[PDB]
Amino acid sequence: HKIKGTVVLMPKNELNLNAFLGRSVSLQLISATKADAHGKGKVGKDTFLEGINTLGAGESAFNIHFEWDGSMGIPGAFYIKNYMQVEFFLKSLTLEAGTIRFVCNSWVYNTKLYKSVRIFFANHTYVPSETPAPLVSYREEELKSLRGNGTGERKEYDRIYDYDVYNDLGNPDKSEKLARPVLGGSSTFPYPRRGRTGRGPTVTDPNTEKQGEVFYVPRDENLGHLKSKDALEIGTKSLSQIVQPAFESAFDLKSTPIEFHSFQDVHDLYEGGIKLPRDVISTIIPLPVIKELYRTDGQHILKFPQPHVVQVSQSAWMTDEEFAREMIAGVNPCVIRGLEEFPPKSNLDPQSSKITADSLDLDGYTMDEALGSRRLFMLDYHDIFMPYVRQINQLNSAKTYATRTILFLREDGTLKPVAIELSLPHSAGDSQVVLPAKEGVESTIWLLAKAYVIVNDSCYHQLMSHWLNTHAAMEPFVIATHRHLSVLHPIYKLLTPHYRNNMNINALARQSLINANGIIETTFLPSKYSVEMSSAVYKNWVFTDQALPADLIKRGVAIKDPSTPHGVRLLIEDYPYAADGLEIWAAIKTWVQEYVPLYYARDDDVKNDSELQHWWKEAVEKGHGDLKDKPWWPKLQTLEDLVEVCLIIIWIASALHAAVNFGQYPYGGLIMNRPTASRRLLPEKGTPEYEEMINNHEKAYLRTITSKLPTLISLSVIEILSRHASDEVYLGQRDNPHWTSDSKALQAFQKFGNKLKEIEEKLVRRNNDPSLQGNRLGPVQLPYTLLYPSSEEGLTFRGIPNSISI
Ligand SMILES: [Fe+2]
Repeated sequence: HKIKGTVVLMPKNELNLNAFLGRSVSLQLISATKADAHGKGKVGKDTFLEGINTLGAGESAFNIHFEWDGSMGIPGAFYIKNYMQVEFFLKSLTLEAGTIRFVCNSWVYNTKLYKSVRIFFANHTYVPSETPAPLVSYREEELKSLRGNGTGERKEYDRIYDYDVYNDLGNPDKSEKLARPVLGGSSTFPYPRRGRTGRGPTVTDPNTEKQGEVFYVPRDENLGHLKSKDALEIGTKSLSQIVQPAFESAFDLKSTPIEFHSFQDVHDLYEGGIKLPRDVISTIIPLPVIKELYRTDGQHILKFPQPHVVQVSQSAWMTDEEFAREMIAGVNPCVIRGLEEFPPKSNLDPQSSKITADSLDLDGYTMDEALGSRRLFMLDYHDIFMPYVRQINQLNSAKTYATRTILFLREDGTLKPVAIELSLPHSAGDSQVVLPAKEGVESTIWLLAKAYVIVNDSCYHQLMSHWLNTHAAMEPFVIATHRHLSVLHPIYKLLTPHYRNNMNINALARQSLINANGIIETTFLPSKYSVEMSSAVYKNWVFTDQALPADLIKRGVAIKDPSTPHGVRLLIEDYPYAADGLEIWAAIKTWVQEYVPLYYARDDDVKNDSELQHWWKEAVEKGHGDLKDKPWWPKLQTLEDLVEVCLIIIWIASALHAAVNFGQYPYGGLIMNRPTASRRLLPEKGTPEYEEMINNHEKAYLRTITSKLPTLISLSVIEILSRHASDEVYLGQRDNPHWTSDSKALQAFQKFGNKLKEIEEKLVRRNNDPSLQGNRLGPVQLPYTLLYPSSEEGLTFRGIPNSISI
């Protein structure tokens, strides 16, 4: 006669319980088996919360009893109306006697604020052809509400997913100097689309979106947290708007020296800390996320945490071994390419390299031997940076070269830098090779030469490998998924855990990170040209090239070989990011390969899923629309396509992102190791800075790289980005153990979990293998743990999250 239920919810403040009783909250069950005259599932009576059930977290459970006779058949969904003033976070409904589970995880605002009453489905999984008849209209009804109208300013409670270009970064109403090009919607500046906010145009420019205090994301994209400290995405906003101006004020008032004077001054940051004015300390202390980034004395002194790279040797970062090793085991281990001819060539139109083969020490190999056995590699930033060097060098306190670095794979399997080329624009409106050296002024020039390269690499890492390739590239898929795949859909259930916190971090990023005068523009080399440079690189972005084996082959760091376990042979055998990544990759591929056939028996089934098709069509034609005409997009007409798309998406969102994200502070916490900017070119002979370079190599280095003030800001932001929130959900985990009722998916997913821990043991053995020390640890003695699946919270240099979450 009466079905027992239990509602779990969290009050807003966790992210009096009695106030939830009475006629505060009403649920109505919806039948999956018995329909009305129009074929829509029958709806029960308004049923209110009866009492508190006497779990974890800030969660509360409430009892409820539904009238449900045999005429009403089986419940498969429900309506909920919040009559209270304040929104709550709904976790679940559980119906007793099998038991019926509804995983909701959704904010529920006052009923008046919704156009349609909120609906939640049971945890059963269906492709469109398999939805219970009485749930067909409800399902498609919930999708259309999710897509919205494409108009209006989006409000806090809206759950409306739609696309727009990156036209909200510039702030021309404040200043024409803060105008930025629209990125997206043209061939000049192609770019992935982001989540629409509809704030409308600025006064001076109808193409640019006006500023807002809050950058909207659909409501359930903005996760709250039990612990305020875990809202790491918030830290970027407070950094830019509150902390940064406090730092700058500390420098105006002579309270700390404007520049670092020795390397020790930099080591002091994590040691004794830095002395700052009173009001500067009292500013950062109350900030819930920022306060976790430093230690304090209460009144004057702030200290950063000791970066992993310096934890054993404080100077090992300076070695050529470490410089080279970080290209395959560092923060940015995915840019190095095979070089299959000498000298290296450009794809521009003037630009060929001036490095000579004869000048290189290849450990006794000839150049022909090196090329023959594929032992020559390159970090090539020449073509990427040349088109921008003139403009960049026109900025103030910014000077860079377009750099190439030649690498030789030694017999022992380590990388050896053998040349750096530093090029300036050869258009007469205005180009040297540096060889390695251990001693003399030669060694100092080489060291500065290395610094310029890593300035090149830092920018490319932050903006391309990291920002563009993960955050930016992923958002359109998120949007398309909510727009077109029902919460019921198997592929929605597969992919959406890998979108956790993505649109959220990205919105706060557009607001404070990659905006005009934001963190990146005021700390990194290209300044106002930063974001647009990622647009130039997006022109060459290929979705299928993001698949790891494709990536490795494309870069000539691996060849295709069927005889090998993963079907590719590494040309650099102990390439830690690549060797470890292939395990994770393989681990993800098996899971997708097992999950997909559970729901699609043949190619037709993929072709015939109207949701999947509209999804992939919109993701490509709208979401990555500036590239919609490229021939490499998968057609999504077969089983094999579906598997590939899903696998690639899961790869980018979890492992790819983790490998390029969580080494930011561990390697870059020492600014000399990873400078984010260079301020002057090489000193010419007969100049005062030349003598300084002769007489004080440390000062010469510090005067070249990121200034002390922007270092403080840049050190703070990568520290935020490098931390694991205590409520992260890692690869091989789901936030709820009943994410689907399908026992085959559950079991398959559990096998995925087991394989990941097996792999972790394998990586532990790799790190502990003494013969692999050279690449896995190097002179910094820093075990390559960035692709360990598991981690605890904090700055761990390990752990693979499901999604791009920070
Ligand atoms: Fe990130």
